[PDB]
Amino acid sequence: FPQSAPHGVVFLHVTYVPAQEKNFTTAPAICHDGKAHFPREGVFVSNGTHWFVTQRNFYEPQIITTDNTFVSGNCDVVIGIVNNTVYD
Amino acid sequence: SVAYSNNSIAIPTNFTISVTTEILPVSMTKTSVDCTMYICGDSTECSNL
Amino acid sequence: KFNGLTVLPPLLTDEMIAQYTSALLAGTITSGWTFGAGPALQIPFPMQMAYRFNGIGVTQNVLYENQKLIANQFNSAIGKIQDSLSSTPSALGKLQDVV
Amino acid sequence: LLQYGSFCTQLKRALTGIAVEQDKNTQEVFAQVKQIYKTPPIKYFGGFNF
Ligand SMILES: *[C@@H]1O[C@H](CO)[C@@H](O[C@@H]2O[C@H](CO)[C@@H](O)[C@H](O)[C@H]2NC(C)=O)[C@H](O)[C@H]1NC(C)=O
Ligand SMILES: *[C@@H]1O[C@H](CO)[C@@H](O[C@@H]2O[C@H](CO)[C@@H](O)[C@H](O)[C@H]2NC(C)=O)[C@H](O)[C@H]1NC(C)=O
Ligand SMILES: *[C@@H]1O[C@H](CO)[C@@H](O)[C@H](O)[C@H]1NC(C)=O
Ligand SMILES: *[C@@H]1O[C@H](CO)[C@@H](O)[C@H](O)[C@H]1NC(C)=O
Ligand SMILES: *[C@@H]1O[C@H](CO)[C@@H](O)[C@H](O)[C@H]1NC(C)=O
Ligand SMILES: *[C@@H]1O[C@H](CO)[C@@H](O)[C@H](O)[C@H]1NC(C)=O
Repeated sequence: FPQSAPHGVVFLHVTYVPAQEKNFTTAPAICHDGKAHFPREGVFVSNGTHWFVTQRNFYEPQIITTDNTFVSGNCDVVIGIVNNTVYD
Repeated sequence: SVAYSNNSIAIPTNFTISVTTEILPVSMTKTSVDCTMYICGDSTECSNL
Repeated sequence: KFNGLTVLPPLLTDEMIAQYTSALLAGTITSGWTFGAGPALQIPFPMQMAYRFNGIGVTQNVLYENQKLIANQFNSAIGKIQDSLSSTPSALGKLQDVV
Repeated sequence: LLQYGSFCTQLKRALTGIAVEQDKNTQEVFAQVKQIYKTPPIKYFGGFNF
């Protein structure tokens, strides 16, 4: 938002700042039936026993499903792959 | 120091809205100066020289 | 010491500037771009590189299946820089013109 | 020289302004962050030298 001042101008900027972060455990890919799975838009996050997918700038876990992932590859190339179940 | 690890990540769970200002000059004063009045004034000899 | 001509020292010494540069490097290596907009958030380096590849229109599986090749290319590219700088005698003309 | 005026004050002001601006340039360019971060003791980043 702009404001007028003598011999000058003043701007009022509105921004977005994250807060209250939490540490998690993550994996680059998920293996299932000998196929690799990568997230469409998000990152795999584990809370200790289960695995979810969430957006990067806000914590909102979801159930891993074939609608937010793509296979695109095999299970013997990626380093650090973790194998779990993908619901249909 | 942030505890870097190769299987760990951090994700925010809340947000904040902030407002900040910024000041920028745009223009300055306009002036005009007359030669003879400043240097000589009302002397004909000074103007001729 | 000349005739009325003196030279003043800068407020910030070279060590302080080096510390600033080191802090910037550590932040950008261990956090990505998150420390430039708020609290610094940790992330593994290959995942940050996958994000950056995704930011130019290339999918993540391209990075995740070519990690070693890209790492070797980056290592060679960073290695050649010192030789390129040393061999060229007029690489730093801009910083010499001021003096 | 006292009869000439006040040129020396102008010269001093100009030079002092130049020096202050020179300090401000570096202060603005380099002091971007407020925290001094550190690298982990173990320098492994998935196969990348730094
Ligand atoms: C996110 O942050 C906001 C701002 O602090 C939290 O809202 C506050 O919650 C406390 C606890 O009940 C209240 O006492 C304050 O009055 C709230 N502030 C406002 C402006 O409403 C919010 O609870 C946080 N979100 C979560 C999930 O904890
Ligand atoms: C990063 O590159 C440097 C430079 O090539 C590597 O350090 C070299 O290691 C070999 C084997 O020990 C030595 O013979 C060289 O003298 C080293 N170079 C220098 C400049 O000292 C280093 O090993 C690489 N990083 C990793 C993790 O291997
Ligand atoms: C998560 O755990 C690590 C390891 O102890 C710690 O360094 C980090 O501060 C934790 N993150 C949060 C947000 O508490
Ligand atoms: C992790 O998420 C699962 C999914 O419901 C839940 O059952 C479990 O209690 C969670 N673990 C913790 C420590 O919150
Ligand atoms: C699933 O992952 C575990 C852990 O590495 C591995 O031992 C196991 O062989 C994997 N499953 C299959 C079917 O290979
Ligand atoms: C990186 O991952 C490997 C897995 O083989 C692990 O041994 C190592 O401790 C990790 N690095 C750090 C700094 O923990």
